[PDB]
Amino acid sequence: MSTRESFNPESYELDKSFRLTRFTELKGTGCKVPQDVLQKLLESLQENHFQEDEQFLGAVMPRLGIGMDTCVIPLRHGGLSLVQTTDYIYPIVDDPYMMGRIACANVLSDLYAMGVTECDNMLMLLGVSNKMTDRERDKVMPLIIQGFKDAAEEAGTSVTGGQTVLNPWIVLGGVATTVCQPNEFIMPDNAVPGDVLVLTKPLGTQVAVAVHQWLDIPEKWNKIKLVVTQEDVELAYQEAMMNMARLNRTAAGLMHTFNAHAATDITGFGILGHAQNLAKQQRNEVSFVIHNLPVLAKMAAVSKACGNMFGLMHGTCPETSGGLLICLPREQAARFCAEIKSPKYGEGHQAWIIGIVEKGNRTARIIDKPRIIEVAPQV
Amino acid sequence: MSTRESFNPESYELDKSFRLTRFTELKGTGCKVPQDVLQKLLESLQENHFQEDEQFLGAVMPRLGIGMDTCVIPLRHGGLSLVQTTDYIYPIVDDPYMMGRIACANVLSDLYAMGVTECDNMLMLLGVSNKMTDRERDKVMPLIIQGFKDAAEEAGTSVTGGQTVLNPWIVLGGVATTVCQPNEFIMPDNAVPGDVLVLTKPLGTQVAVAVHQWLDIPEKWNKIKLVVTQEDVELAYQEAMMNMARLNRTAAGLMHTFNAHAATDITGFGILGHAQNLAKQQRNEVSFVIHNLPVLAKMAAVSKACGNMFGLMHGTCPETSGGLLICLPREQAARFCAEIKSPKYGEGHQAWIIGIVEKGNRTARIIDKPRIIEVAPQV
Amino acid sequence: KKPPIQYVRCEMEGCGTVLAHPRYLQHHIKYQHLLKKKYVCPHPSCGRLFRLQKQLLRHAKHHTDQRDYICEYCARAFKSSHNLAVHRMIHTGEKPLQCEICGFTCRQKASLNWHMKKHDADSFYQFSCNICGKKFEKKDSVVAHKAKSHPEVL
Amino acid sequence: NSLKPEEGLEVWKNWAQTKNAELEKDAQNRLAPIGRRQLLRFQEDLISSAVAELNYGLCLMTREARNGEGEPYDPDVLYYIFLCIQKYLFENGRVDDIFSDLYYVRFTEWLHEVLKDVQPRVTPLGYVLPSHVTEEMLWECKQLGAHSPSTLLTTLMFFNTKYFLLKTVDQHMKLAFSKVLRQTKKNPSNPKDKSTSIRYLKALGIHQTGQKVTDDMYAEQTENPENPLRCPIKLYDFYLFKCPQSVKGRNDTFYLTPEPVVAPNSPIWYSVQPISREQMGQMLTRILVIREIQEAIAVANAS
Amino acid sequence: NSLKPEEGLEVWKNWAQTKNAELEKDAQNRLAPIGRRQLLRFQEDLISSAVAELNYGLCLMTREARNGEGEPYDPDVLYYIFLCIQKYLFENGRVDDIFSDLYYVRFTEWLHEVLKDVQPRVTPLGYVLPSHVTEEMLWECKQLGAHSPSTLLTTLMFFNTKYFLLKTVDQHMKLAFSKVLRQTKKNPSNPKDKSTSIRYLKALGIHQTGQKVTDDMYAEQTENPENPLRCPIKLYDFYLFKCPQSVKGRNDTFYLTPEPVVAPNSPIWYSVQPISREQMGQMLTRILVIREIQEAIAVANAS
DNA sequence: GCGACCTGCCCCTTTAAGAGCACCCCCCTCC
DNA sequence: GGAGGGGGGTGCTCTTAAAGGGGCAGGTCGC
Ligand SMILES: [Zn+2]
Ligand SMILES: [Zn+2]
Ligand SMILES: [Zn+2]
Ligand SMILES: [Zn+2]
Ligand SMILES: [Zn+2]
Repeated sequence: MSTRESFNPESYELDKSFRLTRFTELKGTGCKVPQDVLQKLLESLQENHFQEDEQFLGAVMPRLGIGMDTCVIPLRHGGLSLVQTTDYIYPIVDDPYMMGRIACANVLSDLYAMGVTECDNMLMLLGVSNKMTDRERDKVMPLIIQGFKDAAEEAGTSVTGGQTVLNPWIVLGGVATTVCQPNEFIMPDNAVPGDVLVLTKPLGTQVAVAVHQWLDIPEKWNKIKLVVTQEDVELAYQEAMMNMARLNRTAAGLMHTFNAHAATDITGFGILGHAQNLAKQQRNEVSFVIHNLPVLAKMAAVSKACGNMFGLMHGTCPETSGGLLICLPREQAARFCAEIKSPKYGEGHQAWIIGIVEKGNRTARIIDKPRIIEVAPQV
Repeated sequence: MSTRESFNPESYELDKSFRLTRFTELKGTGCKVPQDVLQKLLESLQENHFQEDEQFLGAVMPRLGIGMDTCVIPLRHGGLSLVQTTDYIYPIVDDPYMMGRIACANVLSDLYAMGVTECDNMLMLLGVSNKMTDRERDKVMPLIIQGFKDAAEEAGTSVTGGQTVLNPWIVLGGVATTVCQPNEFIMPDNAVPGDVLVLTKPLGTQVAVAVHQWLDIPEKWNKIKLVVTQEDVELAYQEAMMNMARLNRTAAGLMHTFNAHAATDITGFGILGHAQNLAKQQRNEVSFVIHNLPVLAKMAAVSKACGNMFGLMHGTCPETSGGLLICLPREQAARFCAEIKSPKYGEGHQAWIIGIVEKGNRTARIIDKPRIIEVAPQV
Repeated sequence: KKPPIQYVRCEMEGCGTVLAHPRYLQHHIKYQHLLKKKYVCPHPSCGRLFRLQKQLLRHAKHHTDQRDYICEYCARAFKSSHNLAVHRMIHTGEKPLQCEICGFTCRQKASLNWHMKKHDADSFYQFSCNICGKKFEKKDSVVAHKAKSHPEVL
Repeated sequence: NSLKPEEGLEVWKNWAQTKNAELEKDAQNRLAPIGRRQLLRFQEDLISSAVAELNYGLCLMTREARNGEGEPYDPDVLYYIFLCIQKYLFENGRVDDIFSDLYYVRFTEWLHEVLKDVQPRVTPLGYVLPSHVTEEMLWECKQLGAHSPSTLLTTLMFFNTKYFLLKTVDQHMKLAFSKVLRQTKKNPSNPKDKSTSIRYLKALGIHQTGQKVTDDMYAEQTENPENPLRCPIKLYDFYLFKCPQSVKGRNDTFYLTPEPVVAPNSPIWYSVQPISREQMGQMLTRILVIREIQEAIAVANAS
Repeated sequence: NSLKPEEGLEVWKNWAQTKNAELEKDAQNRLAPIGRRQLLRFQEDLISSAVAELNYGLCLMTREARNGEGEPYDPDVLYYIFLCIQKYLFENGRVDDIFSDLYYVRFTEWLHEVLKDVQPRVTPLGYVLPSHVTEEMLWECKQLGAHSPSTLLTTLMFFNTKYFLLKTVDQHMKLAFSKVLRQTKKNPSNPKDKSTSIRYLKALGIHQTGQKVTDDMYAEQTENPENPLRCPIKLYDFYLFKCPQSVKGRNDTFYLTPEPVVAPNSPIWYSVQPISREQMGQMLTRILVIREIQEAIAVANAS
């Protein structure tokens, strides 16, 4: 099933009317309808008054790590820190095998944000849809496990453990944990004026996914035909699938090499959503500006047709296993992308300089008229 | 809040017909609608063939830990081990604070099943029901978060981080993690003939919780109005809510003190289901046999009257935040229960010896006519 | 032909019993609260008064010595099927019952009652026979003691 | 000290370098037991080594440990090197006991295979070659004492083989708790003497019957006030005080299997199950390489 | 002399016992800055102490050391003790640099406070007392060399003060990349012309109307081929090979702030942002107590 | 002074017997 | 034809008390 380039529901003794995405209610705004309320809840569960303790009368680094993702917790033994992340997404891709890889990669995007390049253990959560027929389960769930474990193996870890629950929508998840020394991870708070931002993956996969789900039903496809041809949905869908399944492991290794002040993952809240969070945790008085957005090919046009559901040009487009958003000095950034594009071992990918960093009030924002780069699909 | 006797929705200015359990689709089989299906799925999640590695030419300790729970992962530096778990509980109690406390205790139990009395870190999962009034969401999630954090506080830890997602049902969970030395946890593969099994919490929480949702339906209530009145149903509900919120930290401490061999957490599946899973780990050729079944007041009768919906007697009734199932030598067990009944350190709690460890081929069972040690309703 | 399973209750004062089918209610009421009669055992000296026809048939076996139950292993005889069933446990070497404090396993509740003397528990018990204050825990055991001991006959 | 951890660390470093060179020249894939996907390469430092990697590494040293000149180590100095490694591990935050912990059982078996055929060497002009291991050396490595159930059991074995003159495994296996009797034997001349000693009948084969001499036929252990932590009677009483009441008063076996899980305040450390002949032999054969015991048994048999 | 890490650990242990006694005495509520809810207790052993605990303890020690029995140490000795602690941490697996790592910024400030008011320890025969800290002591530790960017910066500052004779921070600030020049001066050995040297403006005096001074009025830094890792020049070339390209050629600054994130193969270590004045002062004060430099400046005043 | 023998009393287990429910079997039935 | 009621007898699980064998502990006689 790994070598196969696509999915054939009939070949697995299943009716072709079987869509993995049928088990979730895809909404244009993404997995979570509200962001501020959801962000308020996440802050509430990340907020502990006793955690400050007047900075222990010393220089104490945050126990919430980034403050918004990938908490770092000191240990009692050998001055070690426990870095761990978690993120659960629902099926967004028809292919069952590739879906597990996406779930694994998403769970590690937050871990590669802090700079950790290796992981020790990796659990998972596998929710089985009660609406799923029993015979379908025996030939759909195993592929998810296969892909999840293959992605973990490629990440340099073993999926040891897990959990199974019954839930009306397929819930894919996991927690990645690393026990690393202080000299192996990057705390993202050293952003300084005069630094540029780098994005490792093209933005706007949710648009391609939604457009591909709409492809079958004509109650919504008819209008989109005028702006974009149907064939362009398939190629963009393939590119989004492939990109979401490639790990940021190479990117994490290069952050150490090229003096990365800060980094984060564009996952679930949008490039603007996670730029504000990143800029809210810079100890200096610095703000971020996004002068560019590398949208996936011919998805920007479809974004405008329905500006409310997607809202890509404005930046608040949810993403699933997006790239890292680093803050490098201009001199190094020119070399960061050059190295990542053409690695020695192979399997390279492009990266863009989306914007610049200037003195501000610890908040990010997109210029009124950002430029959109149509990243040519690989083929 | 813990101090308040109960939860009155009008105190928070919500609708009187608001029951937190309304969101979940409760069933007699509960979250484990099929058990064999989810047993196989959990096994698949924890399946790893390369771990044998020619046995490392020796008695290499197993990485999966209990094989099915609390996987232990050796680390590169320090000679330490990573001991972490995860569990997800849907709401079953009308008190959101107590429900969050129960969720945290359930997540933590699997650490205590291996004699880990201290947890370094804990994450969280906070599902948000779609079919939940946005006004209600603001008055409930703070209570659930407060309960989770209070339960973590009572466990000598602090929840820092997590993830917030939207699901049709409220989903609560966590990831308890610990980095501890080999002299801090217990590997449950040391059972020997002549041992006795000790249970720290009474069974039947599922039945009492489910019945409370029938206290409103006149159709379902009339079925069991003869067996059990309403007042004792309320007593059983209160106690199953209070018992499900305790912590097994004292159990783990006295487990280390009194030469315990193996232990496991009765969460889901059933007391027999967990014992059978436990028996498959033992190096020795042993077989458990359960001769008693502690149960709350007036719960076996309801299990009889409700047909195969629950199945207490056969030990297939799934449980939430169930107590440990320890394996001690006789004299320690005799001393074990007396001390846990009157621990000078804290508050009293009972424990029952429910079986013996006969010699067999790694399987458990229940005698044809087991006894029911009715657990007085805290009187 | 098994009737669908419901539950009913006799409303007689002091009768809190519940029957697993509507059919059994009339049998219960007749045989407990209505069918009031006295019978004297045919044996000259037994002198025990029984109120049911059925009880006499069993009591006939008590005075006679027509054993019919033969153990499979030791070929011993017994006066009742359940007696033999209990006896079979010895050869099979099974000890199902188990005290929940000290894990002392036995083969009958007679032994388990003796063990409970150790783990002092008569204080928790509330029931007691009005004749000699036997201090029981449940109610059916009270009738058992009134039958075996403190008999009410002639 | 008379025990030098630096020697153990150096020996381990040399062996690890050799083994890593062998693995890298072989260039055949192999994965370490640790969770992270890493190629198996023995840490040149002992401390970072995993529990499973130590067991495999230490086992090989018994067949592949060389010295600076290249001559393979003799059994006595090899046991001494392993004691040095244990001291090193205890000094650097580790807690595993490479001789008693269950995960290290294979290492003990290989060590016993090494030490099985050890006999005194008279090659030096001196008619006796003093072994490098010593009583105070083990006491320093925490192998003897009330530290843990296994070490305590070994300590009792050490004091029996020294005083009672029990050398063969069969002799210990004949030893039972009932036979070992403790008496006050307080001497009224010495006020508040509070004397104590454990006495055991000897299995001396002679035609004559009866008690010819009380002292000749019964060995005793003498209280040692110099270090109460070394007194055989203090370790013996502490042994019984940490044993189930059931075994006491029995006449079958004296050494009890350690419980896998114990705590500093656990009332009972041992299980009623006696130790098997394999473990008994492994413990004894190691306790028959010390120099104190060797010369003590030398004295007894000659006279 | 050399370093004695055990003595530093002894100082830490004494201070830890005293501070834990005080903590128990006050009977307040204070929580350790770790994941577990454990009351703050300063580990009697350094290695198992978190970064926050280590920072806080090191700060209080400079006031509460009382290392001498009833006697506190002079500012010179404290530097020796903390160098010993750093060596102990290096030797025991830790990766903490208590001097330059950004997490310990609070500590270094306190040492600067204690040391800035240097009071020479004079004797009737004159203040010829050489401090207990020496160049070999810093180089035995990781402070001076080319291991981390901060160590490289302090090594360059050390060499500047030891050969160019820069005795105050203001003198240092005046130095810039363009001012220093690499000269491949002809060596006395004709066949070998390889060695170079770096010179800086010094004793420039007054340039009024082209006032004539000796064409050689600078202080050189010749090669030291005894150890390639100590050479003044190789470290200068290494430094300029790690600084950002744009920095070179300017006259604004010489000492560059190191990037917080660095890797062994990182092509550029520093950032254009020049070092702060307070950082100049702290590094200078820490580098000025070393006995060797005192002699270097001592000869200058004499001559 | 120490033991063997007889006998008394308590301990714990096994056999004997009652209580009541669930069940089957037969018969009858008026709709 | 018929499912439901009436009448009768019966096995099974639970419970308790009575009988009984084993063993600890006295008093008496002998060595
Ligand atoms: Zn009635
Ligand atoms: Zn009769
Ligand atoms: Zn029989
Ligand atoms: Zn008991
Ligand atoms: Zn009575």
